[PDB]
Amino acid sequence: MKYIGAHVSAAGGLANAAIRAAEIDATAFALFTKNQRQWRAAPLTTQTIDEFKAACEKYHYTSAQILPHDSALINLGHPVTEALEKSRDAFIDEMQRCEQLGLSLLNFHPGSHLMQISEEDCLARIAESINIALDKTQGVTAVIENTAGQGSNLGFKFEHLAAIIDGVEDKSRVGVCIDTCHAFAAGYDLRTPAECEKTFADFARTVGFKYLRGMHLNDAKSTFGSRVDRHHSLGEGNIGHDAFRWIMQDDRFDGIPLILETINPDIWAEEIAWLKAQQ
DNA sequence: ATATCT
DNA sequence: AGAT
DNA sequence: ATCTGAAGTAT
Ligand SMILES: [Zn+2]
Ligand SMILES: [Zn+2]
Ligand SMILES: [Zn+2]
Repeated sequence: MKYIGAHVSAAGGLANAAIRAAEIDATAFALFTKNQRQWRAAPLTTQTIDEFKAACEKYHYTSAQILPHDSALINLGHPVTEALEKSRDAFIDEMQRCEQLGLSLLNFHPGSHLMQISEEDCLARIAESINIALDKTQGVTAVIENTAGQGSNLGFKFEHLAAIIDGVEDKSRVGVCIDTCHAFAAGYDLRTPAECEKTFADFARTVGFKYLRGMHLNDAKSTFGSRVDRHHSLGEGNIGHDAFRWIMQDDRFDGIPLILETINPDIWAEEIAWLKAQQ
């Protein structure tokens, strides 16, 4: 059983995310629990929480089918102490909002070294940030998303993900989400079934599927190994439709949120339908 | 710096 | 991308 | 149709 959806808008209230997901016949969904471009947000109200839970129940979205995404401002590997602490506090709040909403997963990008510290140093800070958040919360798994490798963003190599996991104390609450556009942009080919086999065997050897908690299904406007993060609708990008059919036919991607972050929301219902039909 | 993306 |  | 304000890619 596969859970297929998209990162829908939470405008007007978190419950609206569940409503919008149901509208496109999604069996999974992602969302921001607050403005992704602002540091502070009003505390969740009992009404917002209840309406969200009610909507999730009404449309059959269990926590295993929802993959919230954290703010874009957070840098869990920031080289400057003040900024690192600010990011950590915000991440803790993000995890706590998940707790309050009955969610069990939180997808986030690792962090960036900003050319001020070593890769190893940065990865260590990220692992510690996760350890701190896990010590302050319960029931929420920190899901590390791989990245395209733009600028000083880390997490573009599977080895980075493995290194962070190695530094996390409570292995039961850490995992990863693989974004196909990011992987492709970072140099992991997905243009043919054979390349997909190779790329995921690499993932298996380095990270291990036991840690896979979600997928972001995005084609790529950017090119192979370009290290540029630009999404595209399925089949219209440089990856092509083969990779997505392959993923839908592989049982290793069962029981986790498979999230579209494609650029034309007006065809999400159709993209979801197509993905389902590939199984 | 401006526009746009994630 | 969400609030106003 | 403007803020918010990390990090980054083009221009
Ligand atoms: Zn992401
Ligand atoms: Zn993504
Ligand atoms: Zn992306």
